[PDB]
Amino acid sequence: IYLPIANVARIMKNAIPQTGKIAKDAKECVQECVSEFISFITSEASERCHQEKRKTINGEDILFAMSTLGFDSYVEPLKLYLQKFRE
Amino acid sequence: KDFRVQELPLARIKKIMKLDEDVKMISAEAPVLFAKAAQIFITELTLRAWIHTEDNKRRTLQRNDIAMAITKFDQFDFLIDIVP
Amino acid sequence: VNAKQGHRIXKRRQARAK
Ligand code: NA
Repeated sequence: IYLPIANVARIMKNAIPQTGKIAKDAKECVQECVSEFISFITSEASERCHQEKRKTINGEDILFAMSTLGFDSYVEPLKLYLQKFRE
Repeated sequence: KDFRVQELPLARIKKIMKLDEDVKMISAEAPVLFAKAAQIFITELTLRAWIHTEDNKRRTLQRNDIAMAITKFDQFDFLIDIVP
Repeated sequence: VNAKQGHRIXKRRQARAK
């Protein structure tokens, strides 16, 4: 299961210059990548929660899993997006 | 901006998370964080693929531009199996 | 291989096969 390709295409096209083009096969590929990004973080967060017999994956678990797996730079933006969101 | 991110289906994200064998309950916060994370990830992935698109003198970004970027960036090693 | 990711990557391979 994957995020809608329309959503993925719009983020990708913001990333590149106006002039540029993205082949559908490169969009399908980023689609797959994103699902794997999620599953890989989730898997780390989840293995941690089980060790400390915790039944919910919380946001802190995710954020710590990112940090640990070398996505530490994602942490302040995510936190701020949370603040902003449910402010 | 952030609003593009608000359009991302949280249910779809919860459904992916739930594939994991050791995940029963998930806090609401989680899919939200992933929504934004998804945006940051896609952006950096494509910027980095774009380098290879241009080195090859094309204006079209292709699956092998992605594949090259995964190999030149240690943060994308978890993708080795996805993009051979 | 990224040393931070390596163990998680080995596990995920097991999970996806299943
Ligand atoms: Na690597």
